[PDB]
Amino acid sequence: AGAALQIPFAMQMAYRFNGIGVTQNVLYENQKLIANQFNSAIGKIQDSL
Amino acid sequence: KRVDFCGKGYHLMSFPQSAPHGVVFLHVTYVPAQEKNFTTAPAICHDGKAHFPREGVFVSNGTHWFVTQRNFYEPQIITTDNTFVSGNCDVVIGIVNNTVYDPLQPELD
Ligand SMILES: *[C@@H]1O[C@H](CO)[C@@H](O[C@@H]2O[C@H](CO)[C@@H](O)[C@H](O)[C@H]2NC(C)=O)[C@H](O)[C@H]1NC(C)=O
Ligand SMILES: *[C@@H]1O[C@H](CO)[C@@H](O[C@@H]2O[C@H](CO)[C@@H](O)[C@H](O)[C@H]2NC(C)=O)[C@H](O)[C@H]1NC(C)=O
Ligand SMILES: *[C@@H]1O[C@H](CO)[C@@H](O[C@@H]2O[C@H](CO)[C@@H](O)[C@H](O)[C@H]2NC(C)=O)[C@H](O)[C@H]1NC(C)=O
Ligand SMILES: *[C@@H]1O[C@H](CO)[C@@H](O[C@@H]2O[C@H](CO)[C@@H](O)[C@H](O)[C@H]2NC(C)=O)[C@H](O)[C@H]1NC(C)=O
Ligand SMILES: *[C@@H]1O[C@H](CO)[C@@H](O[C@@H]2O[C@H](CO)[C@@H](O)[C@H](O)[C@H]2NC(C)=O)[C@H](O)[C@H]1NC(C)=O
Repeated sequence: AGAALQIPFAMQMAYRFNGIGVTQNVLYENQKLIANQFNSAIGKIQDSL
Repeated sequence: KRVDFCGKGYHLMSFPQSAPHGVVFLHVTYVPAQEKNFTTAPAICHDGKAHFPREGVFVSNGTHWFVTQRNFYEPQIITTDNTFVSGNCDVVIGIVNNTVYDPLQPELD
């Protein structure tokens, strides 16, 4: 919607969780679990393909 | 609310006009500009507790910390009503020390 604006990834995940009703407090205290789950899911989908 | 359905950017209005065999829309859009650089932080540690912003983001101009909304720069002093506490800060990554003012204590004096 205009010019690109820099933003850290964690503060973008916080916004994206806040958008769907889950408060941003959940993300900043469960970051490693989310990262591990995402990596495992991407590995599984790569292997499935 | 869907992005880029009608107009490039945030949507405000629309006006229909006729044509010989069709319709013409004059969308009205809002676009930000004249950006700046700033240093952020995800949470504030004070008195052993962690304060998070309600709807906004923490910023700092180098020597002081404010809270501002996402789409427009309007600094405000951090208080205990626009920030909410959640647990103790020992696991969050990116914590920075600071002080949070409250109105009740100076008010009572
Ligand atoms: C929520 O679910 C996740 C994943 O199902 C749980 O994390 C697992 O915890 C077990 C036990 O400590 C570990 O062996 C696994 O390696 C963990 N998985 C991952 C991806 O880290 C988590 O404990 C669950 N939380 C609650 C409160 O039930
Ligand atoms: C915020 O700071 C960054 C880095 O100091 C700026 O990025 C540079 O912008 C200049 C503009 O002429 C480019 O020539 C450089 O190549 C940029 N750096 C890099 C690493 O690509 C950025 O422009 C600043 N923000 C604003 C709004 O000016
Ligand atoms: C960051 O912003 C603060 C808040 O305005 C600045 O502190 C004030 O700066 C003005 C001058 O611009 C002084 O007249 C005031 O006395 C300062 N203090 C207060 C409480 O208003 C600060 O100088 C800014 N720092 C930088 C590096 O820009
Ligand atoms: C942002 O990135 C910088 C550099 O990648 C991090 O700074 C490093 O922090 C570690 C410990 O967290 C230190 O051991 C390094 O010496 C630091 N390096 C530099 C160049 O400062 C910083 O911690 C990162 N911040 C967040 C919130 O992740
Ligand atoms: C924020 O403040 C805390 C406590 O005031 C600091 O934690 C102590 O820092 C000193 C010096 O760096 C250490 O000797 C202590 O062991 C630390 N822990 C305690 C319980 O006192 C902390 O370093 C400050 N800065 C940040 C980024 O958290």
